[PDB]
Amino acid sequence: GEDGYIADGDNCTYICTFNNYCHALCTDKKGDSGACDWWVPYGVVCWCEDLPTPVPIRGSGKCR
Repeated sequence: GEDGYIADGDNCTYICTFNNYCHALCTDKKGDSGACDWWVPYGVVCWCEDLPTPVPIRGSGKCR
């Protein structure tokens, strides 16, 4: 559905190093695929492709 940096119910991204890890994380959440983005405004975090709406993605503001 939507592409973006997968996050938890508290507007927080997932830290990573290898693409394999994020792909698993993204796919487990029903995404098409995932990769680890090393240079993001939040650090090294997981990016997902075609992630459904039931699953949140980083939005504007703080992570609490």
